[PDB]
Amino acid sequence: SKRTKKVGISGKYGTRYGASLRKLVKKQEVTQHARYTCTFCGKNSVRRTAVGIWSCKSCKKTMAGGAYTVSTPAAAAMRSTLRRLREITEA
Amino acid sequence: MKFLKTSRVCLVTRGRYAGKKVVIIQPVDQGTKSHPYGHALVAGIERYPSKITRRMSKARIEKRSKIKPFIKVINYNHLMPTRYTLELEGLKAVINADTFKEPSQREEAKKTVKKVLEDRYNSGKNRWFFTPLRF
Amino acid sequence: RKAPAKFRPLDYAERHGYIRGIVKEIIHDPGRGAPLARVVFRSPYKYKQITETFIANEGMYTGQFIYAGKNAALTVGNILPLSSVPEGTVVSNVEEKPGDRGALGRTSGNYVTVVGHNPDEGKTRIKLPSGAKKVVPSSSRGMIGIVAGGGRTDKPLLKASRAKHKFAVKRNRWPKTRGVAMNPVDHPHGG
Amino acid sequence: PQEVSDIKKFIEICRRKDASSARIKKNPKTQQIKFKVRCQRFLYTLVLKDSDKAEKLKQSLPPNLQIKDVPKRNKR
Amino acid sequence: SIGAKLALVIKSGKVVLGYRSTLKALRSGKAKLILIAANTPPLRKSELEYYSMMSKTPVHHYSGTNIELGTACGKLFRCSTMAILDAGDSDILAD
Amino acid sequence: APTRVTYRRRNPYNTTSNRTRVIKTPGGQLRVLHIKKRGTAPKCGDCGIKLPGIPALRPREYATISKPKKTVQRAYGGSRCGNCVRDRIIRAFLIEEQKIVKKVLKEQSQAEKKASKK
RNA sequence: UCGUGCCCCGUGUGGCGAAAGGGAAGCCGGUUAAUAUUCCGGCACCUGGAUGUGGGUUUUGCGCGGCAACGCAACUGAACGCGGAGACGACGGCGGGGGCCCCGGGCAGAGUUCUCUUUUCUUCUUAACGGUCUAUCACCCUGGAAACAGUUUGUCUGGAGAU
RNA sequence: GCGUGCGGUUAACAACCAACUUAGAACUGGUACGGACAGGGGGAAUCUGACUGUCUAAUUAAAACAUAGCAUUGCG
Ligand SMILES: [Zn+2]
Ligand SMILES: [Zn+2]
Repeated sequence: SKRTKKVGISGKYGTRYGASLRKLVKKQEVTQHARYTCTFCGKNSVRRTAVGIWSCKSCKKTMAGGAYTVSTPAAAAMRSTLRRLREITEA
Repeated sequence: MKFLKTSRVCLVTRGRYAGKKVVIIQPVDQGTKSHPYGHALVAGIERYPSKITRRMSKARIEKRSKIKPFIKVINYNHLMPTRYTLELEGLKAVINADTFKEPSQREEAKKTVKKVLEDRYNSGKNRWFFTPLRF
Repeated sequence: RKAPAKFRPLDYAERHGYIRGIVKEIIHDPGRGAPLARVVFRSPYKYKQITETFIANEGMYTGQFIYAGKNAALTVGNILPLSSVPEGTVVSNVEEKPGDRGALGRTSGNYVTVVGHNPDEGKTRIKLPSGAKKVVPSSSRGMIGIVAGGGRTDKPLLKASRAKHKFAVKRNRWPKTRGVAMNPVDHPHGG
Repeated sequence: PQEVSDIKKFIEICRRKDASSARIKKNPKTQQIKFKVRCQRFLYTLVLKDSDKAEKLKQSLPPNLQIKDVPKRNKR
Repeated sequence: SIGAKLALVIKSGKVVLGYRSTLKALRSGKAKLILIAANTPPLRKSELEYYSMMSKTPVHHYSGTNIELGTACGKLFRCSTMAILDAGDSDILAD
Repeated sequence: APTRVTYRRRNPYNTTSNRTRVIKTPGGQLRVLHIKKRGTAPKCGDCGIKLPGIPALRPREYATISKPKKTVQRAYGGSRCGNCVRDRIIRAFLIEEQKIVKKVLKEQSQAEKKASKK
């Protein structure tokens, strides 16, 4: 049963701080509180412990990540061009 | 094919003898009533011979070349088998299932294992079996 | 805070080959927006091993082997002199001079881009996070990748308490009173 | 304080050199008897059902060891 | 193609899914093929490769994760390593 | 009956070193008893799990108990758990075997290079 | 012993700073006009030192048992190292234990009692220190789970092996 | 008193034990029934500061200050 129309997790803030600010903070709270799939063990147990720190409850691996998501698109693209540059250098 | 046969060298991974090297005297793949799982009767080294340098006396070398053996019924899950083999004629049927049911039979079997292992160590062969694992 | 976030001192192993370390912990440093990584290396001169504290790049994890030296590979978390990387590589904690253990590109989500190399004079042109162009000695080191914790400033603080919690461990002056709200003896803007 | 359950160990304790005194406590409501021997570190108590043989244990006890019966009132 | 071969082995042949059953199959020596997922821990991967080398069993390094290997086997659970004991009507052994 | 109690020491504040529990005496009186902090279970050096078989005491209490109560009869016993010891054994064996394999491969490549040069 | 030397090692520098932080160890009963975990009686503990007896180990020199988790009164261990404890936020509900509160019976004592009230009230206790048998988490063995299962108030767990 | 090989899910039955809530009905006193105590008056609007918070101890508690958000400047 859906209890709110649009505020979602931002409903804890009530009428304070402004609608646009609550909507802006909602994305970060949803991504920072979601559970993620571990790239090491495959279980859905990776959660944030501090800002930029993501640990898996099952295999106990701790990974340096984004502030509110596990990976940032800049770092994913950086990994891609790093692989490209390494292939160019080796070849 | 099967590799857990007689003369197979394994590493014990659990229990009091964890990290020790053993040789399989007898494989019991189908298990028994006492041990209803794939297991093995093995003989191994509890205390390894010490390192021998070129300036030691004969008495000190003889003191440091002593081997303390042990015998064990061990689960297959608590063994890490290796590609090395150790074939000793003196260890043929040195232990069996009811050896472990009587303390004096264990002592006589350990005496035989100690004698055979010390002969093989003094031969200079199979140095990997008599050096301890570092972990 | 326990230790500063610095590279290893530039020694013979980093100057001529590579030395391997293991990442043991990724920890939160109060007052800093980026996580730190505790890495253990061997001492080449004694039996005891040495624990270092690096700024953690994104994608680094516990139990990972990283490599510091001239002959280290081009992988995230490795520490290389700028002459050992190609153009277009982004790096973190870039030394201004070879041996000061890191000066440039240290905060969360930031990096320094290797624009080019001048091998005759042993110089490297780099682009800083502010957009500035700098020339450094080519023996200056850097850690491959982007500093972890990026996107921190996107979330609104939303609360005076959250600002207070941010600046209490940072020692920065908070709250800020406007100079125009003061008397003429307190501020030049006073009155 | 330590319970002794073996009569042989109680006899060796009573023959120890540091056994300074001993006493007999009779609990007739529970029908039991307690032999308490004071040694250096510990007081050792042996608990028995009251019987004739429980009385003759005092004869097997050493003679030089002073043995006293505990009275009904502990006068200060 | 390896997914189609795997589906054929699940339909016709005999497999065991999982680390302990795979090790038991390798110890028995009746295992015909071993499949190891990409994200299997390197220690377990080296252990499985050593067991398969000692039993002379071929090893296929599946490029997917354990989630993908379980989906390829047709299960709703992950699987880091598995053993094919009977090929059935598939030609997965001929490679 | 008087049910209220007092501290028996001169610290009046509810600090972590001022823990009390309520007892009833053979004199029929309600009283406090000052107690120490709870002992902490020793933990594995590799994974951090609580080690089975080891008592949880304050640190100086371990000097009063004998050696077999403070350890497990195994390598790294009382310092690392059995799963971590098994992992150490398997990893050590496999890595030294791989070192032998790599040394064989390097010798073969060196011999091939020497034959090509000669 | 060329007798009046040689070798090894690297880490730096000391002190003050908390009767609420950290920290070796004591409980009960009694006792004074006034002190008491301090006195008395009983029963204990900690730290350090010396050196015996018993028991243990060893002629297979430095214990044995359990597949294992691990157990047992012992059961060698310098340099140099690794690790654990000390040692840690706030808040929420849930479960275990002590003490308090509440209820019923019984013995003993007290009060009420024109009438009623098998009544109303009071004592009925068990310390430190030890022994023994047990107590959520977790870990081990067998085995291999879809017709998915186990399971909390709160949906987490399981082929990386659940029930 | 334990081991198997079975067989059956109407135990949907018996025995014993236990506590506080909730709903419904009749009867009955009444000047009162949250009987003392405890315990929002409410509504239509305007101006004003976003809000929580803070200051003139001993005449001013506020449209003052702070705040999150926004914008500018300097520094490799
Ligand atoms: Zn994981
Ligand atoms: Zn562990």
